[PDB]
Amino acid sequence: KKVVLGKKGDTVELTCTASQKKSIQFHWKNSNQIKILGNQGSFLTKGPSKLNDRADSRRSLWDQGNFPLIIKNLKIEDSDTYICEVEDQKEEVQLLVFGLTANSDTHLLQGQSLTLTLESPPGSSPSVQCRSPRGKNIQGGKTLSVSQLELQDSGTWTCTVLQNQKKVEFKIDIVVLAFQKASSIVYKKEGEQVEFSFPLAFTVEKLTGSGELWWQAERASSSKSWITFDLKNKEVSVKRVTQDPKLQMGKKLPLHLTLPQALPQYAGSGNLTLALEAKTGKLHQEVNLVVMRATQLQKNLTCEVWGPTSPKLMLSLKLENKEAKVSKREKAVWVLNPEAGMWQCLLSDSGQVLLESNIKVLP
Repeated sequence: KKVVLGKKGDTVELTCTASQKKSIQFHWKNSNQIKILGNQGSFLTKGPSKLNDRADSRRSLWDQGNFPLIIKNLKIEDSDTYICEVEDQKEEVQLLVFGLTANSDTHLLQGQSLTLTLESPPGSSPSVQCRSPRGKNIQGGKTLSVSQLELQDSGTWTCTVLQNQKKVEFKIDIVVLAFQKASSIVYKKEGEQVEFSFPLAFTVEKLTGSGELWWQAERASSSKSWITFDLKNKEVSVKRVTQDPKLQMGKKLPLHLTLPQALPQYAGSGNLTLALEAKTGKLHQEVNLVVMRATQLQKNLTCEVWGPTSPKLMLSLKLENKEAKVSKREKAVWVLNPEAGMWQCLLSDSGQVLLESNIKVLP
């Protein structure tokens, strides 16, 4: 019969009319033959039933035949078969509520799984199709959880509680805090003052955050090299550590890991781990630095690219004027015997020029 679904605490309207359309007697009673609410002229009445003061009917719409049932603050335990005994007939209506919910709530950063458990009348079965704000028609049973949340899954989802030839949609909001970059990469040359940047997405909250950046310098296994920082609102500050190079950091939230001069030994990978709280987790975002050193020995020259280079790239040295004085696939090429010209060292991959470092020859 009439199988209408509802949401917890939401409300729903049970229909009930008939021919004759005039203000006549009517009475809503649940399968337990208890009278939800009834009438006696304009005077609207209710029953002893648990539903009592949360049920209501529209007296205005009464004149036009409707003897509607409005249930406010939907209690899960409202799931029943109500009957609207109007002028010589009975209307059977089963109202099955539901309630989609995530327990892992407040301040979700990356990865940290999301879980969606469901409430439903003891004896009926749902199915949930959680459509994401972007793609993935993730679906499951009385429960379905999103694995490790990746940025783009931030927003407003739309899970659907299917039950019967009826279905009830649900709008849950899920925002993934995180970095706006995976592997940042900077290509510089022996000297060029290096800068790095990893942004977030504003937020407030109390006593909330600090971590540090770790670096794997090329060859220099001499690790444990780092910089530590504490954050609070639009305030950042180095906890301590740095040492080794003169890395300077900002006072302002949009973090700028600064590297005074791009010296050759400062090339390699790095992980900048951020970890705040309320209900913690730890963000990560990769960092990498490459260096190029164009320097003529004596009357003969050479140049080299250190750091995270690809076994797909090429290096080349030419005097600009004419074409390839030496082309190759490695990080330490040489050009013995150069001629006057403002020479260009080139690091790339495929075609688009990565690193370019100019230098002149004398005779």
